[PDB]
Amino acid sequence: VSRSQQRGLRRVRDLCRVLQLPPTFEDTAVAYYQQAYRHSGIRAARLQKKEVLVGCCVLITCRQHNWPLTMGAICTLLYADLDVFSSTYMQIVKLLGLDVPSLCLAELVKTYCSSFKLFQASPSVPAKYVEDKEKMLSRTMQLVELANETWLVTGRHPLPVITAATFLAWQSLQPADRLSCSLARFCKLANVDLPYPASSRLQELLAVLLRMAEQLAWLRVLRLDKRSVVKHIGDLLQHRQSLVRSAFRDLLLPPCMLKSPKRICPVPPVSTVTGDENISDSEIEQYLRTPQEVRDFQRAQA
Amino acid sequence: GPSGIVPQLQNIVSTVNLGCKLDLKTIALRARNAEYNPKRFAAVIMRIREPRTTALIFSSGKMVCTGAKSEEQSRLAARKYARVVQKLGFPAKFLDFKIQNMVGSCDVKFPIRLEGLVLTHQQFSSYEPELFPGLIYRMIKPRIVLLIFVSGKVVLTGAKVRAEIYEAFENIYPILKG
DNA sequence: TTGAAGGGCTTAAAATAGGTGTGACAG
DNA sequence: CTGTCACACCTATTTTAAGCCCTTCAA
Ligand SMILES: [Mg+2]
Repeated sequence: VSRSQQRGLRRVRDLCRVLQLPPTFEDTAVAYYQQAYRHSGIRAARLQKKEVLVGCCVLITCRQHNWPLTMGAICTLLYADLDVFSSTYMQIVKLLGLDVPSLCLAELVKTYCSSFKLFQASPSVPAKYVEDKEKMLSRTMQLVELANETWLVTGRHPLPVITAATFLAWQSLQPADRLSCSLARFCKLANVDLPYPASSRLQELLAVLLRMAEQLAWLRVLRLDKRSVVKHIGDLLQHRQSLVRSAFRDLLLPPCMLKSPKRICPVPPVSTVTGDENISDSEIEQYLRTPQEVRDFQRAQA
Repeated sequence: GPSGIVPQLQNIVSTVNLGCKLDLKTIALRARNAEYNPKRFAAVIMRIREPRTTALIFSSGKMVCTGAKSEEQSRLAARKYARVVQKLGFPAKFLDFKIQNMVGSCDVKFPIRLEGLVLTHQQFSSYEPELFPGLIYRMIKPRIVLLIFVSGKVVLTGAKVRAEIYEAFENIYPILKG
């Protein structure tokens, strides 16, 4: 019956309709918001938390049905702070005692890759940049699965991985005419925002494909680089399972492990402290201002 | 069969009651190592060079000591802040000293499939890579929270005694290994 | 253009505490 | 229509982890 609860339930329904979700999703998300509101910790929360809670309840519903809604996308639609969304989501999952399924990368690849406006020519999309939607989706998914198998996805934001993989799939489908286009120019013509980590993900994925190329004698002899490896991506993906097992068999690790050279280990000092040693007057007096220091400070504040 | 890995203590949080009311303006004006911005935060921020630590001193006489690397260092530093406050003219006492929190860290030196760990140990695990790179593991015995990273680096926190950090690490090591 | 490098945030724990947001109570 | 009541939850302190995201600067 609460004015902020009524407003919240109405906002939950409006978010589901804006997102064009199946009809059953609305009811489930409304029930989660109601369940949340029964807890005193939620009832006494800031109106800003009650606003993002709308998004948490819809996201939980979408995660249970493998609907690939990202936390970033919800916060953009709700004009909400991601950090407030983060703390509210973690709280409500813990409070409702839920085992929320992880984001479905396979379904995100389909939805996100289809938003890239590269399927029809236009003044900003020339003929040689136009690609088949099915060929695009299939190769992007294979490159996302490769990134996941070669430790590039664990602990990272998942969307920039798909941005890097979509760009590489697009270039490898017509390498002669698409290697002059950078990641930034590609996102701009496809009309998609460029995620900040996407350039790092691209360089990691190119280095992984270069290590795989070392497992094939006829590719190893070509002394490939991050530019020349692109025309052989089709060939490498054809044998991705075999090439990955061969690369691990002969060091393939998460990028944060290989390597951290700038590290200091001699900073810790040996400790012989008991906590019971005498504390002399001279040891303490050094932390006190002198009568002159006090006067000079007082005059400067007057 | 121990791991042969000993977690390193990184930070100790302790509290003590100086048992008397304090004028924070007087402490800020007469100490050298005091930082006081009441419009920003209601307590004095005090620092000593040895043991290298920071104290939060409240007008109620209560104090929080942070940054020590051993429970002994935390006690010695807490006694030094109490002695600074006494020399400033207050009848400060050293009452109810208590270690409140301990943070440990170590490395198992092999990668961890966090996406797999969150499935096999779901009832203790939380892993949301859109929000944080590490898996949050809430162990019940001992009651310790561990942050587990893809690198094999582990952060242990919430301990009241050193043994709880060591116990939690010996418990998690076979889970991570197999 | 495109990177590196450095600062400051996210997550976990824990105490300290005033001021004030927030909603359901009594009166 | 106020007072009480019981929560939230901002500012801040420490410390590790790895990622993000921004400004800043270099050939
Ligand atoms: Mg906290």
